[PDB]
Amino acid sequence: MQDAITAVINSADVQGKYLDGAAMDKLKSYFASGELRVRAASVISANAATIVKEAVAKSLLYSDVTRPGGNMYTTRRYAACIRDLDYYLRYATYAMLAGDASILDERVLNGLKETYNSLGVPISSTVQAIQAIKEVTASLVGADAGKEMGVYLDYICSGLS
Amino acid sequence: MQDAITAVINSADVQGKYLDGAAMDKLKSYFASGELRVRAASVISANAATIVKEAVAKSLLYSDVTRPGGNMYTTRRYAACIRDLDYYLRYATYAMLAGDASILDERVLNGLKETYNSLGVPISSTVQAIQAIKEVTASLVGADAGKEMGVYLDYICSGLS
Amino acid sequence: MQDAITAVINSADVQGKYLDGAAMDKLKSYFASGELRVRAASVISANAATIVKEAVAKSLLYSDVTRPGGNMYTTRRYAACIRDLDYYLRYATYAMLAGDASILDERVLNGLKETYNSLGVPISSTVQAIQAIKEVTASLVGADAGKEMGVYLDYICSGLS
Amino acid sequence: MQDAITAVINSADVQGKYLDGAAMDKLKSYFASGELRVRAASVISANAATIVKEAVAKSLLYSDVTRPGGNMYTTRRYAACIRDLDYYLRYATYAMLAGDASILDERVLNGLKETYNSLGVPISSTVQAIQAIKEVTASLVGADAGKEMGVYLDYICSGLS
Amino acid sequence: SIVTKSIVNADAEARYLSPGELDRIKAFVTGGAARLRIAETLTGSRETIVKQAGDRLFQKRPDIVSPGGNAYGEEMTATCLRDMDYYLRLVTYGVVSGDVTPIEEIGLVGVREMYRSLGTPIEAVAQSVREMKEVASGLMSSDDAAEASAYFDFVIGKMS
Amino acid sequence: SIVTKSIVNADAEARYLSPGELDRIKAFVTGGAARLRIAETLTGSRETIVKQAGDRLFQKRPDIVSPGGNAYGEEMTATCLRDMDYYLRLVTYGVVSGDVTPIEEIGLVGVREMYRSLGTPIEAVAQSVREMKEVASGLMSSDDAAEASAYFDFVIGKMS
Amino acid sequence: SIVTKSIVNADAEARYLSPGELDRIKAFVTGGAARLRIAETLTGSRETIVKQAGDRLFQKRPDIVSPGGNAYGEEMTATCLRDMDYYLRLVTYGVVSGDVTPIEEIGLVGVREMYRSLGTPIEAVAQSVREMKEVASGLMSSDDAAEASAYFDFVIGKMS
Amino acid sequence: SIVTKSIVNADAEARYLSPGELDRIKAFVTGGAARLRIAETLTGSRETIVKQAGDRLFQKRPDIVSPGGNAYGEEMTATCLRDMDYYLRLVTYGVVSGDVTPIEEIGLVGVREMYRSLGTPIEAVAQSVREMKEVASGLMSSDDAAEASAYFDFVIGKMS
Amino acid sequence: SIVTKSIVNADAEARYLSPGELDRIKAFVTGGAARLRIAETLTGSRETIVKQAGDRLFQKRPDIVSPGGNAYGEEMTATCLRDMDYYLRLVTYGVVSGDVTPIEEIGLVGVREMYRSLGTPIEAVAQSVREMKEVASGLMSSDDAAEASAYFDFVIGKMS
Amino acid sequence: WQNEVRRFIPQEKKLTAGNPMNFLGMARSINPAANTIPKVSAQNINIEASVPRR
Amino acid sequence: WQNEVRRFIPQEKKLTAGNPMNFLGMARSINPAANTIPKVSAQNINIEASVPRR
Ligand SMILES: *[C@@H](C)[C@H]1/C(=C/c2[nH]c(/C=C3N=C(/C=C4\NC(=O)C(CC)=C4C)C(C)=C\3CCC(=O)O)c(CCC(=O)O)c2C)NC(=O)[C@@H]1C
Ligand SMILES: *[C@@H](C)[C@H]1/C(=C/c2[nH]c(/C=C3N=C(/C=C4\NC(=O)C(CC)=C4C)C(C)=C\3CCC(=O)O)c(CCC(=O)O)c2C)NC(=O)[C@@H]1C
Ligand SMILES: *[C@H](C)[C@H]1/C(=C/c2[nH]c(/C=C3N=C(/C=C4\NC(=O)C(CC)=C4C)C(C)=C\3CCC(=O)O)c(CCC(=O)O)c2C)NC(=O)[C@@H]1C
Ligand SMILES: *[C@H](C)[C@H]1/C(=C/c2[nH]c(/C=C3N=C(/C=C4\NC(=O)C(CC)=C4C)C(C)=C\3CCC(=O)O)c(CCC(=O)O)c2C)NC(=O)[C@@H]1C
Ligand SMILES: *[C@H](C)[C@H]1/C(=C/c2[nH]c(/C=C3N=C(/C=C4\NC(=O)C(CC)=C4C)C(C)=C\3CCC(=O)O)c(CCC(=O)O)c2C)NC(=O)[C@@H]1C
Ligand SMILES: *[C@H](C)[C@H]1/C(=C/c2[nH]c(/C=C3N=C(/C=C4\NC(=O)C(CC)=C4C)C(C)=C\3CCC(=O)O)c(CCC(=O)O)c2C)NC(=O)[C@@H]1C
Ligand SMILES: *[C@H](C)[C@H]1/C(=C/c2[nH]c(/C=C3N=C(/C=C4\NC(=O)C(CC)=C4C)C(C)=C\3CCC(=O)O)c(CCC(=O)O)c2C)NC(=O)[C@@H]1C
Ligand SMILES: *[C@H](C)[C@H]1/C(=C/c2[nH]c(/C=C3N=C(/C=C4\NC(=O)C(CC)=C4C)C(C)=C\3CCC(=O)O)c(CCC(=O)O)c2C)NC(=O)[C@@H]1C
Ligand SMILES: *[C@H](C)[C@H]1/C(=C/c2[nH]c(/C=C3N=C(/C=C4\NC(=O)C(CC)=C4C)C(C)=C\3CCC(=O)O)c(CCC(=O)O)c2C)NC(=O)[C@@H]1C
Ligand SMILES: CC1=C(/C=C/C(C)=C/C=C/C(C)=C/C=C/C=C(C)/C=C/C=C(C)/C=C/C2=C(C)C(=O)CCC2(C)C)C(C)(C)CCC1=O
Ligand SMILES: CC1=C(/C=C/C(C)=C/C=C/C(C)=C/C=C/C=C(C)/C=C/C=C(C)/C=C/C2=C(C)C(=O)CCC2(C)C)C(C)(C)CCC1=O
Repeated sequence: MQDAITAVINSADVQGKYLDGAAMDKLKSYFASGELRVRAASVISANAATIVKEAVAKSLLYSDVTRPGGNMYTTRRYAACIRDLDYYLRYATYAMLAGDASILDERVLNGLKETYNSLGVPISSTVQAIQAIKEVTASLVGADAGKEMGVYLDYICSGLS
Repeated sequence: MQDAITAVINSADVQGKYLDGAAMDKLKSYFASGELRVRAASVISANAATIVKEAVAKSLLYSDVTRPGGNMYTTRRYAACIRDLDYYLRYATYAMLAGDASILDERVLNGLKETYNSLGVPISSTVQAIQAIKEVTASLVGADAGKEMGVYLDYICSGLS
Repeated sequence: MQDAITAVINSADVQGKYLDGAAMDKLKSYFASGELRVRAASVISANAATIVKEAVAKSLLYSDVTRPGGNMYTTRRYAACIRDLDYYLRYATYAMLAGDASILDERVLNGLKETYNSLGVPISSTVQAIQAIKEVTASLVGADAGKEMGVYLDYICSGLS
Repeated sequence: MQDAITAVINSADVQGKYLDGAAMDKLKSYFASGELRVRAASVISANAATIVKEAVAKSLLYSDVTRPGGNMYTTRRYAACIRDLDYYLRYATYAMLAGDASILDERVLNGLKETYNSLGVPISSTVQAIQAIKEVTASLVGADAGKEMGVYLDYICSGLS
Repeated sequence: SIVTKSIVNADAEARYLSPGELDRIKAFVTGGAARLRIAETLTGSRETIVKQAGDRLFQKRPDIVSPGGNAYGEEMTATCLRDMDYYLRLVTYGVVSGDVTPIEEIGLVGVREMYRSLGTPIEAVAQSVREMKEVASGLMSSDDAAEASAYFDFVIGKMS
Repeated sequence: SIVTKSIVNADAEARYLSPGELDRIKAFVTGGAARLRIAETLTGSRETIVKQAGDRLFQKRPDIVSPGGNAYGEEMTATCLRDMDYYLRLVTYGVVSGDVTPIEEIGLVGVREMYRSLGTPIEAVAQSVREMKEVASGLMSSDDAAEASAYFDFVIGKMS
Repeated sequence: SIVTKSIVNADAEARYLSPGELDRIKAFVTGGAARLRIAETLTGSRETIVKQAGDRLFQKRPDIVSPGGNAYGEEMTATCLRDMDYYLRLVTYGVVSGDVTPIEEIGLVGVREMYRSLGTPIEAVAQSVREMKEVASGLMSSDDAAEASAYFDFVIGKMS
Repeated sequence: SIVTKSIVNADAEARYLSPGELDRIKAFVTGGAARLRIAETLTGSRETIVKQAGDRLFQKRPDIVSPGGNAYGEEMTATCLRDMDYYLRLVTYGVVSGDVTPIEEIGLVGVREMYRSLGTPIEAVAQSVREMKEVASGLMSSDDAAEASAYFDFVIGKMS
Repeated sequence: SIVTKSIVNADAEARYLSPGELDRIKAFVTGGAARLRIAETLTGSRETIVKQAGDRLFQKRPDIVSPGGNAYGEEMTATCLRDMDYYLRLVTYGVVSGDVTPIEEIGLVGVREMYRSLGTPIEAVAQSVREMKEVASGLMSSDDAAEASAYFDFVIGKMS
Repeated sequence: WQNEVRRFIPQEKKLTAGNPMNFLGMARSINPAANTIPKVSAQNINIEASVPRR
Repeated sequence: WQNEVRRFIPQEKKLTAGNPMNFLGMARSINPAANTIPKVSAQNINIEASVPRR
C-alpha cells in the first residue's frame, strides 16, 4: 500500500523530479488532516468490537440472515461474518490513517467478490452490514472523522458489490 | 421440454424398452388428471391478472421494496416485477397442464438466480410473492388443483433460492 | 459431506423445524436399506482389488492406452490407473454406504475433471472402466444391492462426462 | 450511464427526496463548468481527425509499433488503430460534455481489456496513444478544459490497463 | 438530463454533438440558475400544492372516493395523494435536469401497467397532475409558471 | 452422523471401512427405532421441556434476567427461549444422526465467538442446556435419558 | 368457428386437417343441437340476464354509476346495458360457432383502446361480464353452464 | 432546420415535442434576427471572404495550384473559388436554418466520393474552410463569431 | 519500554535504529518528565479513581453485584476492586514505560482464559476500566488526559 | 440506575419518504367529500331510446 | 356496498421457526423474577482483608 505522502512521492518520482508546490500544498493538507485522522483511529481501536456489535445488531441481527436459512445462521457462520467485519473495520482504519484507499484493493477487494460468490455470501446483506458499521463509526467518532471512515467503508462496499 | 407422456416415452426410449405396466399406469394417472388440469388451466387463464394483482397486494405492497430503495420502486421496476410474477404464474400453469417441470427448468430457472443477483432484486421478496400467488391460485382453483399448482410454484421458489 | 441422515437433518434445519413424520419415515427407509448397504460395502471392500482387475481386463487391456506411447503405458502410469480406479471404487462404496452422493462431489469430482484434462487422461476410457466396475460389482453383490453401486458409479461417470 | 446532473437527480430519488442544498450547489458547479465544456466539445468536433492524427504522429508513428511485428503493421491494422482512436476521442468528448465516466465504463471498459488481450493488443502502446491524444487535445482546448479532458482520458487508460 | 439525451442521440449516429444540440446545451447551462430557482419555488410549496390539487380533483371526479371506488377509503385517498407527491418530485427532477428523462426513467414507463394492475383511472391521475400544474402556476412566478407547466404538461399528456 | 463420521475416518486413513465400523453402522441402523422414538418424544415435549428448563434457569441464575444482565426484558427472555429451542433441536438432530458432528457443525464451533459478540455468559448458556437435560431426563426413561444425556453432556462440556 | 380455426392451423402447418381435428369437427357438428338450444335460451333470456348483471355490477361498483363515474346520467347506464347486450350476443355467436374467433374479432381486439378512449374502467367491464356469466350459469343447467362459462371467462380474461 | 430535426425526433419517438424541443425552437425563433443578420453579412462580404480565404489557402498549400495539381490553371483555380463560394453559401444556409441538415445534405454526403473522383485534396479543402472561418470571424462580430465558428467547426470536422 | 520496542524492531531488521526510531527515543526521553508526572498523579490518587469507577460500573451493570453473580458478595466486590487496582497499576506501568508492552505482558495475555476460568464478564471488566479512565481524566489535567486515556483505552480495547 | 432494556423488535419506524403515513394526517385534513350511494334501479331502464340516437 | 377500505399497512408476514416472536408469549408466561436492585455502594469496604486469603 501507500499513504498520501507516498502517493505524492511516487508521482514526483515518476517524473524523477523534486517535490514542488503542487505537491507541497497537498502534503500540507494531509498533515493538517493529521491529528484528526489519528484521533479517529484511536477511538475506533478503542471501541473496536463495539461498532461491529451494534452494526450487526441493527442490520443483520434478528432477521432472516441470522435465522435458519440465512447465511448468518449457525454459530460458525456467525463468527465468520463477525471476523469479516473485524477485517473491514481494521482495514478501513488502516486506509483512513494512511489517507489512501490502496490498502483496501491490495488487501481487501482483491478476490473478495469472487470468494464470497463461491461461498454463496449475500453481497447485499454484507453491504448493508458494512454501511451499518459506517454510520455507527460516524456517530461514535464525530462528523469529520466519521466522514472519512464513511468514505473508506463506502469504497469497500462499492468494491464488494 | 416434455409433458408427463413425453417424459415417460423418453425415459422408456432411453432404456430402450417398450411401455411396461408402470409406464402404462403413469400414463393412465396423467389421463385421469387431465380433466382436472384442463379445468384448472382454464380458471387460471380466466383469472390470471387478478391472481397476480391480489398476490402483489397481499404480499408486496406498502413495504421497503415498493418504497424508494426497494427494487420495486419506479414504474419501470414495478412493471418488471409484475411481469416477472406473471411469467411465474403462466409458466407454473404450463407445468401443471403438462404434468412436468422440465418447461420451468429450461425456460424459467436457468439463469434466473444469476440475473437476480446481477440486478440485485430481492430473491426473498420474490419467493414471498410466489407464495401469495400460490394461496390466491389455491383459493380460486380448489384443493387438489391448488396443491398441484403449489408444488410447481414451490419448485420455482426452491430453484430461485 | 452428507448422507441420508445428514440430508434429512439439513432439510429440516434449513427451515429450522424439528423432525416431522416424513423425516422419520425417510430415516426409517434408510435404516431399512442399511443392512443391504453394509452387506454390499463389506463385499466390495473384500473384493476391491479383484473388481478393478477384471474391469481393467475387460475394458482397457490390449488397447491403444496400454500400447507404447499410450497414456496407460509407462508402468508408473499403469499403477496410477490402478490407484485411481481403486479410489473411484472406494469413494463409490462411501457414497453407497452413506446413501447420498455428496462425498463424490466434494472429495472425488472436485477438480478431477481439470486434473484429467490437464493430464491427458481419456475421460471416455475412464468412464468405460467405471461402467465395467459397475457391471462387475453388480454381478458380485446382486441386482438390488448392485443397483445402488451402479447409481453412484453412474453419478461419478456423469460428473466426469 | 449518467453525468453529474443525473447523478444528483438519482442520488436524491433513491432516497425519495427533493433537491437539498448539496444537490443545488452540485448543479450550480456543473452549470458553472457549462460553457467551458461546450466550447471544448465544439473545438474537438472541429478538429476531430486532427488530435488523433498528431497523437499517432507523436507516439505510435515511426516505431516498431507501426513496423513489422508491431501491432500497427498492415493498412488494415493501421486503420483499425485509427478507428479505435476515434472511438476513444468521441467517448472522451461525450464524457467531458456530460461530467461523468459512466458513459466510458459502460461503453469502454466492459470486456475491452479481455478483447484486446484476445487480439494480442499492446496495452502500453494504446496507453501512449491516449496520452498523445491528451496533449493534442490540450494544445487546442486550453488549460482547464485540456486538464479535465486529460483526466477522462487517464480514466480510460486506467480502465484499459 | 438534456446533456445525456443529446449525448445518446449523437452516439446513435456515432458522432459528436451537432450545432443545434450544443446550442441547446448552451441555453440550458446558462438558464440553470432560473431552472434551480423554479426548483426551489416548487419544492417549497409541496404540501400546499398537493393538498390543493388533490382536494380540487376530489370534487372534479367524486368517483375516486365514492363507494366501491378506487380511493373510497381514507387510506386510498392518502395513497392517491402520495402518488401525487411522487409525481411532483419527478417533475421537479425533470425541470431541474432540463429534460424529461428523469420523468420517463422514474414514474412514467410502465405506469399504464401499474395503474391497470391497481385499477386506478389514468384519466383521473392525469386530471390530478393537471390540478397540480394549475396550483403551481398560480403560486409561482409567470415565467417560472410556464417553465414548470411545460414539464407538468409533458407528464400529463404522456401519462394520459 | 455415525455413518459420515466412520466414512471420514476411513477416508482419512485411506482405507475401506473396517469390519468394526460396519458392525457399528449395522447396530445403529438396527437400533434406530429407539433413536426415532427419543426424537419423537423430545419434539413432542419441546414446548413444556423448554419452558420448564428456561424457568428453572431463571431462578437458578437471575442475573441474566436482572437489570444489566443480558436477557432482562421479556424480549431478551424470548431470545433465550429461542436459543434453548435451537439447542434442543440440535440435540434431537444428534440423537437421530447417532453422532455429534451435526451438533458441532451447527452450534458448537465458534459458539464462544458468537456469545462474546453478543455479550452472553456462555457459562449460563451451559447451565440452561443442563436444565434442559434435567427436564428431559425427567420426561424420559432412564436408558433413554442416558442416551440423550450423552449428547446433552457433550454440548454442555463444549459450551463450558 | 371450430372448423375455421382448424383450417387455419392446418394451413399454417401445411396439413390436411388431421383426424385429431376431424373427429373434433365431427363431434361439434353432431352435438350442435345443444349449442343451438343454448343459443335460443340466451337469446330469449338476454334482457333479464343483462338486467340482473347490471344490478350486481352497480352493487359491487356503485362509483361507476355515480356522477363522478362514467355510468352516471341514466344514459351512460343505458350504454352499459347496451354494451352488455353486445357482449352477450357475441358470446352467443361464439357458442354457436364453437370457438372464440368471432369473440376476439368482434369485441376483444382493441377493447382496451376503445375503453381508454371512452374513459371506461375495463376492469369494471370485466366484472360486469363476470356477473353476466354468473346470471347465465344460474339460468341454465350445469353442463350448459360450463359450456357457456368457457366463452364467458375467456372474455373475462381477455378483458382483464 | 432545427424545427424539422425536432419534428423528426418526435415522430420517431411517436410522441409530441418535449419541453427541450419546445425551448430549442423558441430560442431559435427568437434568435432568428441575429441569424439573418449574420446571413446578410456573409452574403454581402462573400467575394472578399472567399478570395482572402482562397489566397490564405494558396499560401498554406502552394502545391494545390502548382503545375500538375488539381487547381493548376486559371480554370482549375477559378473552380476552387467556385467551390469555396458554394461552401460559404452552404454555411449561410446552415446558419439561417440553425442546424447542419442542409449542409450535410448538399455538401457533406457524397462529398468524399466526388472529391475522390475529381482528385481533390479534401484535407486541403478543410484547410480552406478553416481559413474562411478566420476571415469571416475577422469580418464579423465577436458575439456571433462563436455561433458561426460552431458551424465552421462542424464542416471542418466532417469534411476533414 | 518504547526503547525496547524500537530495539526489537531494529534487531528484527538486523541493523541499527531508523530515523523514526531515534526520533521516538528522543521524544520519549524529552517527555519523560510529563509522563512521570502523570504516573505519579495517578499513583497518588489511585484509590479515588478505582473506587469511583467501581461504583459507577456497579450502577451501570447491577447484574454484576446482584445475587447469583461473580461480583456478588462482599469478598467478591473486594476481589473485583483488587483487580481494578491491579489494572490501574498496570496502566501506570504502561504510562511510565511509554509502550503497551508491559500491559500486554502482565495483564492482557491470556486474560480471556483466566476470566473464563473465573466466570467473569470481561465486557463488564472493560466497562470498569472505562470508568477508571473517565475518573482519571476528570481528576487529571486536560493535556495529561490524552496520554493517560491512550493507554487506558488500549487496555479497554484489548480486554473488550 | 438507568438500566436500559435491550429490545430486539424494531420499534415504530419513523415515516420515511413515500410512506402514506406521511400523508394520512393531511388527507384527514383534506377530508374528501365521498359521493352518496346513487339510487338507480338498473332494471326499469327501457334500453331502446335511453341509448342516445346522436 | 360494504366496500372494504384497503389499509396502509402491508399484510403481516407469518412467523418462522427462528423468530423469537413465537417465544415472546412463552417468555411472558414464564415471567422471570428480576433480581432486586443492588444497594452495595462499596464505599465501606477496604481492600486489605475483604479480599480472601486462603
Ligand atoms: C511372462 C514373461 C510373464 C508374464 C507376463 C505377462 N504380461 C501380461 C500383460 C501385460 N504386461 C504389461 C506390461 C507393461 N506395460 C508397460 O507399459 C510396461 C513398461 C515396459 C510393462 C512392463 C501390461 C501393461 C500388460 C497388460 C496390458 C497389455 O498387455 O496390453 C500378460 C498377460 C496377462 C493377461 O491377463 O492378459 C502376461 C502373461 N506373466 C507371467 O506369469 C510371467 C512371469
Ligand atoms: C467487578 C466489577 C468485575 C469482576 C472482577 C472479579 N475478579 C475476580 C477474581 C480474580 N481476578 C483475577 C485477575 C488477576 N489476578 C492477578 O494477579 C492479575 C494479573 C494482572 C489479574 C488480571 C484473579 C486471578 C482472580 C481470582 C482470585 C485471585 O486473584 O487469585 C472476582 C472474584 C472471583 C471469585 O470467584 O473469587 C471478581 C468478582 N467480576 C465481574 O463480574 C466484574 C466485571
Ligand atoms: C458477513 C459480512 C456476511 C457473511 C459472510 C461469510 N463469510 C464466510 C467465510 C469467509 N469470509 C472470508 C473473508 C475474508 N478473508 C480474508 O482474509 C479477507 C480479508 C482479510 C476477507 C474479506 C473468508 C476467506 C471466508 C472463508 C474462510 C473462513 O471462514 O475464514 C462465511 C462462511 C463460509 C462457509 O460456510 O464456508 C460467511 C457466511 N455471512 C452473513 O450472513 C453476512 C451477510
Ligand atoms: C417481483 C416479484 C420482484 C422483482 C422483479 C424484477 N425483475 C426484474 C428484472 C428481470 N427479471 C428477469 C427474470 C426473468 N425474465 C424472463 O423472461 C424469465 C424467464 C422465465 C425470468 C425468470 C429478467 C431476465 C430481468 C431483466 C430483464 C428485464 O427487462 O426484466 C426487475 C427489474 C430490474 C431492473 O434493473 O430493471 C424487477 C423489479 N423485483 C422485486 O423487488 C420483487 C421481489
Ligand atoms: C510514396 C509513394 C507516397 C507517400 C508516402 C508516405 N507515407 C508516409 C508514411 C507512412 N506510410 C505508411 C504505410 C504503411 N506501413 C505499413 O506497414 C503498410 C503495409 C506494409 C503500409 C501501406 C505508414 C505506416 C506510415 C507512417 C510512418 C511509418 O511507417 O512508421 C509518409 C510520411 C507521413 C508523415 O507524416 O510522416 C509519406 C510521405 N506520400 C506521397 O505523396 C506519395 C504518393
Ligand atoms: C490503436 C489505437 C492501438 C491498437 C489496437 C488495435 N485494435 C484492433 C482491433 C479492434 N479494436 C477494437 C476495440 C473497440 N471497438 C469498439 O467498438 C470499442 C469501443 C467503442 C473498442 C475499444 C475492436 C472491437 C477490434 C476488433 C474489431 C475491429 O476491427 O473493429 C487492432 C487489430 C487487431 C487485429 O487482430 O487485427 C489493433 C491493432 N494497436 C496499437 O498498436 C495501438 C496502440
Ligand atoms: C391519485 C392522484 C390517483 C390514485 C392513486 C392511487 N395509487 C395507488 C397505489 C399505488 N400507486 C403506486 C405508484 C407508484 N409508486 C411509486 O413508488 C411510483 C414510482 C415513483 C409510482 C408511480 C403504487 C406502487 C401503488 C401501490 C403500492 C404503493 O402504494 O406503494 C392507490 C391505491 C391502490 C390500492 O389498491 O391500494 C391509489 C388510490 N387513485 C386515483 O383514483 C387518483 C386518480
Ligand atoms: C439465555 C438463557 C442466554 C442468552 C441468550 C441470548 N441469545 C441472544 C441472541 C442470539 N442467540 C443466537 C444464537 C444462535 N443462532 C444460531 O443459529 C445458533 C444455533 C446454530 C445459535 C446458538 C443468535 C444468532 C442471536 C442473535 C439474534 C438472532 O437470533 O438472530 C440474546 C439476545 C442478545 C441481544 O443483545 O439481543 C440472548 C439474551 N443470554 C444470556 O445471558 C443467557 C445465558
Ligand atoms: C358499463 C358497465 C361500463 C361502461 C360502458 C360504456 N360504453 C360506452 C360507450 C360506447 N361503447 C362502445 C362500443 C362497444 N361496446 C360494446 O359492447 C362493443 C361490442 C363489440 C363495442 C364496439 C362505443 C362505440 C361507445 C360510444 C358510442 C356508441 O355508444 O355507439 C359508454 C358511454 C360513454 C360516454 O361517455 O358516452 C359506457 C358507459 N362504462 C363504464 O364506466 C362501465 C364500467
Ligand atoms: C515536318 C515539318 C514540321 C514539323 C512538325 C512537327 C514534328 C511538329 C511538332 C509538334 C509537337 C509534337 C509539338 C509539341 C508540343 C508540346 C507541348 C507544347 C507540351 C505541352 C505539355 C504541357 C504544357 C504539359 C502540361 C502538364 C502539366 C504541367 C499539368 O499540370 C498536367 C499534366 C500535363 C502533362 C498535361 C513543320 C511544321 C516545322 C513544317 C516543316 C516540316 O517539315
Ligand atoms: C445467592 C447465592 C448463593 C447463596 C445461597 C445461600 C445463602 C444458601 C444458603 C442456604 C441456607 C442458609 C441453608 C441452611 C439450611 C439449614 C439446614 C438444612 C439445617 C437444618 C437443621 C436441622 C435439621 C437440625 C435440627 C435439630 C436437631 C435435629 C436436633 O437434634 C435438635 C437441635 C436442632 C433444632 C438444631 C449461592 C452460593 C448458591 C450461589 C451464589 C449466590 O449468589
